[PDB]
Amino acid sequence: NTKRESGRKVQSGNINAAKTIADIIRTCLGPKSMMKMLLDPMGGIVMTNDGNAILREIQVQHPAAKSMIEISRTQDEEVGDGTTSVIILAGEMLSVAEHFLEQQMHPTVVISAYRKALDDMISTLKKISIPVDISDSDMMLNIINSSITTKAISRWSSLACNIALDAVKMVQFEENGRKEIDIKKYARVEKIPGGIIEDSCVLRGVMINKDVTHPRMRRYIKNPRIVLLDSSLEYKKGESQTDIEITREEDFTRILQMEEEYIQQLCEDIIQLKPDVVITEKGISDLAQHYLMRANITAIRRVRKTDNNRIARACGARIVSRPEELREDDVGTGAGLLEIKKIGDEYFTFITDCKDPKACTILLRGASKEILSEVERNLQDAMQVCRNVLLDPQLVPGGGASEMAVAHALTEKSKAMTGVEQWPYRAVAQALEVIPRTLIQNCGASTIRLLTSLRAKHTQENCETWGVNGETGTLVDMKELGIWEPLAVKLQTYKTAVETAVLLLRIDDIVSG
Amino acid sequence: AEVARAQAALAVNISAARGLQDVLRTNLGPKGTMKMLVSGAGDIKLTKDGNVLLHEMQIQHPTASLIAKVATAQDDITGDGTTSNVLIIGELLKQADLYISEGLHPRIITEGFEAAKEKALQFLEEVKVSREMDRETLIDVARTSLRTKVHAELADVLTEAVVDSILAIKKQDEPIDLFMIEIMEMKHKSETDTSLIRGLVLDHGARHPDMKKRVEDAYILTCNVSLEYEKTEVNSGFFYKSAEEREKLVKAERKFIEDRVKKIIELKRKVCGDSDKGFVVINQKGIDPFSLDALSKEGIVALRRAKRRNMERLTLACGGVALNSFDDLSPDCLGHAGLVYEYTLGEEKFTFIEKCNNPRSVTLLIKGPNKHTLTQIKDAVRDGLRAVKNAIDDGCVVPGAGAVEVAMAEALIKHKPSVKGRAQLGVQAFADALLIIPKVLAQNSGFDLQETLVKIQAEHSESGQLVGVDLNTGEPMVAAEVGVWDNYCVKKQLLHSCTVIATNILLVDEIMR
Amino acid sequence: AKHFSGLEEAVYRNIQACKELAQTTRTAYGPNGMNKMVINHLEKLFVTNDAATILRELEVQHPAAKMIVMASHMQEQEVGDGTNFVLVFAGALLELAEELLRIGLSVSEVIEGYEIACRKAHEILPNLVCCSAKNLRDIDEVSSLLRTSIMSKQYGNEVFLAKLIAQACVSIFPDSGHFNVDNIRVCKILGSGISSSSVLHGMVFKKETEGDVTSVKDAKIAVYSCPFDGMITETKGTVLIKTAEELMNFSKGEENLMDAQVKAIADTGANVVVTGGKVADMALHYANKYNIMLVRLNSKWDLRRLCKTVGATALPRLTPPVLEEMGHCDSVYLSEVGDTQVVVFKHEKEDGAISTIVLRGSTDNLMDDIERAVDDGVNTFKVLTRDKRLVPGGGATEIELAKQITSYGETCPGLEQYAIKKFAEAFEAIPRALAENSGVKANEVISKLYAVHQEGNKNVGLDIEAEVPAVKDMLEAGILDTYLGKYWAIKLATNAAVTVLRVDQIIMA
Repeated sequence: NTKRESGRKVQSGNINAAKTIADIIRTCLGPKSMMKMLLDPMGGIVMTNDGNAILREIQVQHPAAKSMIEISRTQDEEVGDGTTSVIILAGEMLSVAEHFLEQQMHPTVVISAYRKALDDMISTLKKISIPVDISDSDMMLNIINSSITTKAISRWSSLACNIALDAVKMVQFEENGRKEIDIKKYARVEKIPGGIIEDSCVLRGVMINKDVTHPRMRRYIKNPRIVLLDSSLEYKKGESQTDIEITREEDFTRILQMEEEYIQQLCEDIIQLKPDVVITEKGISDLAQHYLMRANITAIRRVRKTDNNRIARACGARIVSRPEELREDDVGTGAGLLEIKKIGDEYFTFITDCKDPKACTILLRGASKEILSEVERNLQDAMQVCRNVLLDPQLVPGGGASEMAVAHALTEKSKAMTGVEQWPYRAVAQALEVIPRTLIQNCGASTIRLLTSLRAKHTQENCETWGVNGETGTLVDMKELGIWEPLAVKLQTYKTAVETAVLLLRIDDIVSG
Repeated sequence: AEVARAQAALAVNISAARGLQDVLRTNLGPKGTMKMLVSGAGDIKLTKDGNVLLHEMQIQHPTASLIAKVATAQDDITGDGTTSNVLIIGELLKQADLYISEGLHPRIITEGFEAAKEKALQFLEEVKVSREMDRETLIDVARTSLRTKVHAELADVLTEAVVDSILAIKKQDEPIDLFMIEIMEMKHKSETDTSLIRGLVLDHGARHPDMKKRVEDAYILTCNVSLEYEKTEVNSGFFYKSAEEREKLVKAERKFIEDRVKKIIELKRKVCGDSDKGFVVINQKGIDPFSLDALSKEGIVALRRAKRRNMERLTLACGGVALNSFDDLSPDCLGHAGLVYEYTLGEEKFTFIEKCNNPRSVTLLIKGPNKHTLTQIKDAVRDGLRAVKNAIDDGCVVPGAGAVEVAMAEALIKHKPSVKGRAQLGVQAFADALLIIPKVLAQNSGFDLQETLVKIQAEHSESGQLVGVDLNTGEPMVAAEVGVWDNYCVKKQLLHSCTVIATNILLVDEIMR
Repeated sequence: AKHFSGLEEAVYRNIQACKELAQTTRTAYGPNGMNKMVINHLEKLFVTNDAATILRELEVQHPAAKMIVMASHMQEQEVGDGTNFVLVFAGALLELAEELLRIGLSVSEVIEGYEIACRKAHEILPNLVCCSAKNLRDIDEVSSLLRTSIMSKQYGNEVFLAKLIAQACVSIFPDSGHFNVDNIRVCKILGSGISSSSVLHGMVFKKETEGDVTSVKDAKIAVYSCPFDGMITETKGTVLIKTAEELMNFSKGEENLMDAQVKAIADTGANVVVTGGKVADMALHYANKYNIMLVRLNSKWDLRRLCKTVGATALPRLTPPVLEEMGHCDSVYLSEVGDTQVVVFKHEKEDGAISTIVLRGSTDNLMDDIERAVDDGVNTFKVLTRDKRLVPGGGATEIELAKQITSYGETCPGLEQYAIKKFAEAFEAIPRALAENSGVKANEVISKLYAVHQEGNKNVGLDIEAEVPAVKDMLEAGILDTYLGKYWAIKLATNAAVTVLRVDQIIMA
């Protein structure tokens, strides 16, 4: 085979896909937003402020259109937000940097300006980031309710945060409150379909929707005995294999019922004793579980052992192979609230596990199951900023003034750095400042004179702390204004942002095989 | 693939809408017309009402998807304004268009709107006066709400029957009529007409001289599954276990018919005592001639083919319990219609279930030999029913014929939103979509949507006068005296469904295929 | 396409759709009509006068006109003359808006013009009733209206089909103060003349009359679409030539397999069998043995016509028929219906309501053109019974209304001023139609029909007199329509017009 691919063409299409994806999303960003409306090839219109929702549902292409969703999803999972930032940030840095610098003709110094810009960004952030109280849900509120209003929804600003505020503090880890690492199986959210925000509240603990699914199961018995498999209901659920006949057509019906008839005995030895809770990680079959529901033994299934282990201890338990076999005794109850709410016919068991790693599946409701989601989507980013205020009490104010706060701090380091690297490090600098400018050009007038006033403001007044208002454009204080760009969320978007553009730098060439 | 961005995506949006919208503007007030609608089926439909035209077919654009959305709002949430709701948005769009034709942000002009809607909502509260739900006070609302929806003369005879239907209430107070709608379309010498016939009406009743056409004292066994099986809530075989068993059931099937009449002939005397009280079995399938006669001969009225709705409205109307069997039932559950009256009109029998013990269900008898006439008259009814039902649910009433809009556009007198003037323009933009009803009519009717409205404006600027373009000749008057008075349910909601979708396109800078 | 945009449906489609449907009537209406050949999916030439007859077979794509064809069928059932008039009337009514469209008058405006004027016109129609006449019995007097109503719908014998349908409609009834849908049916039979046609009250089966004649007075039938090859509940017999020995057993068995049939026929009772299906060789010979009349191999036409007139219903199987499935007729007899010897029943009070006018000629279309006539002789006579009112023959009433609705336009003033002037114009295309079949201008007709300026009689119809347009008195000519006819023919032509006149572009995905 004879093939080679040359230089700018990919790099262009990179920069092309880089900035284009950034365009509407960065205008969808901010207190003054926009909307990205897809029109499906079928004729269906899809209008979402998140192009990640738009692009994945539409054509995804071999260039950075392939590499934008990966780093968006990389930005999706970790903190939970910044989803719209990376693609507007990566599309921001690559364009302004590369071309001029590839007109200066060099990949390498461009690569370094990222790590150069990374620390100053870390620097002036961590400097001008403002520590806010971890234990004050109000001092949490103003920083956490700022990150809710970020994308499409200020609706759950109070409510999701309020439900998110204390829960995350009340979470812990395996390594310990919640804080530390990012574990979102301690951030968990399970929906209550329908319901109401009043029926909703802060559940600082975990719910198991599958703990009590029926009124027959154990309910409101507050010293639980959770049991892991091994004897009462054994690891093996296999057939009894009694009087099986390969020569009989009637035996085909027998062998499938025979699986659960042995499981019948498995949940029956639960009846013979009745540890008030039963968990099975491979799940229990129904015919046996009807007998569980006869004994008021809540049947926990299709939620993990680690999940149940974190829930058991946090709700309390003594695990046994079988209650007639006591391995050792543990505490009876680890929780203060065992609550089963019924919305629909489904019973939702909310066990508040206070200061517990648990699964922290938190009770939340919207008026209906759909806006129920926007609790979580905000709760996530709320619990994100909840864990963030725990993770990083110090987190920046900004309307994107941080994106200036770095850029001029870059520039004033860039002026201090000089070299050829000055230019990339500055060509990386002026990129950052279009992000908040788009927020305040959505505001109107001259957003440059604003940036003038901004970079006037920068060393004059403040950089990110005394900021620019995303709904106004004037020089303000985002702390005073109560708007907060979380330090982790800030830095995290950038760590994810700097790399993809470096990849797009690295790639002048692809293959078909 | 490809996309559209900037004002290019915007232009496609704002053009497609106002390209579709003015097509709908052909119809409003009585001086509108009935727009020919042929969907893929081939049937012609003539409607001045929005929901029909909007939800059947559309010239396909990305905007055509959202227009039926807020069209699914107006008819749902109100039912009056479906005709009116469409004409508002593009008139506002062309306004905002001017500002972005000047050039400006669709975001800043977005912020220039909803306050004005919120203002007008206030102003709508202001200018309106709460009015009686009295029948004749409703008429001036009834005709108009009908007449803004559908042409006058139809709306004029509808004005009577619709109010007669919405005043038929037991004081079940709704925006619409669910039960008050029972529509009987009849082939008749009247091509367009609706007859008000009180009480539940049955799809049919069976003829026989011994079968009582007049049942004043009704003990109603609701009857579905036919005579041909014994104690059966569904018809199914007691036989057919082999090939020759096919002959045996039909040989024994005539037995159950006599068994079933045997039940009904005794169940009459059981429940009714003597035969003077007509025992009513409304048999929702065909009654077999023997039991058709033998129930007749015993005095039981065996009625052929009611409806599942006439079964459920019966459960409502008669205050008794329905059944799917003809079985002997305890005399308690048997329905009582204070009148069960089979009514042969033309060749068809319509059995009245009257003295409804819940007369929330009345019946309208629709007239036409030609379905195209018979469909259209059916169509004008119900959109105006809920429209005039929005008259008798509303103790507040808003005077129509542009009385309230000049009380806004003028009383919106600017620099009240002085800040950037973008609201002062946006309210101006919003002020200019208010008058489409004074516009479209003096448009449709005589003179000018403009040269008459200037009087309306002026004559309102005169003496604060309630004034408006005629629904009929398009000339000034006092719209309070005329009695043209819009449902209080319309006005508020009529505004909401506009500016919310008028907000979206502005924030939509992007479209992809 | 049936889907459209571009104002065609408003300012184009309707006036196009109307003269398509119409301008049969223009040569098909008046003292005669000029037949127009129709071919069907079956290839053959069908000459047409009545509006609803040429349009019945005409399959229209027009979203516009599909409203109006029904109105003709409405008009047809009602009266039957004027369905032609209805198409050509609305021909004048709608197009005049094009001027008011050029003049700029809006939609409902001029529609309100024709409407309040067709309300005004319907008001005058009883005033313009000119004399009256009827007899619940007399052929001749009733024939003249039935003559003149089918004039538009017939170019053929006016007096002869006048006298038949008058006889038929009347003499099928004890009163004819009552008149119904089918009081007359037709056995279309060729041979002899078309004026050899005869009115025989009863059910004619132009089909074979077979089985030994058993009853004459008893015409009661057990009617069957069930063929008798031996088709009966226990064994459904057919004719199978597959093998010779099995055919030998058929003749044996069929005599008995036909036995339990005409038995069960005459069990539930009848001496006359209507078999809508076949009857086998030994099946009929057993009916010859059983002594029952099998009228065999009938049509669905002769099946239904009986099933219609006797109220009975054909049996596809053989179960014992009920009286709902068994009709009785006055007498079953062999007599010639317009010189055609088959079984012709008698129907008066047994079950009844069938006269048989034998439609005749040298072909079926001659029987179809006299079908055009007597259908109105059926319809108009009901109107005649409903109202014996006589009104100037079509076009002689128009000149009245035009004058009246003219100055009514100047009682109107306001945009309906002209629309009523146009409604005064909407009348007058009818004699134009009459004169255009005559080929002459109505412009001479109009002035002469306005010459005396009353219009109670004077008109120019379809004549060789009209060859030079000449005022004749349709009133005095014996051409007198019925008020309802004059009322209906104006009403729906105004009704179907205004509703199709507000139509807009079709919306389609």
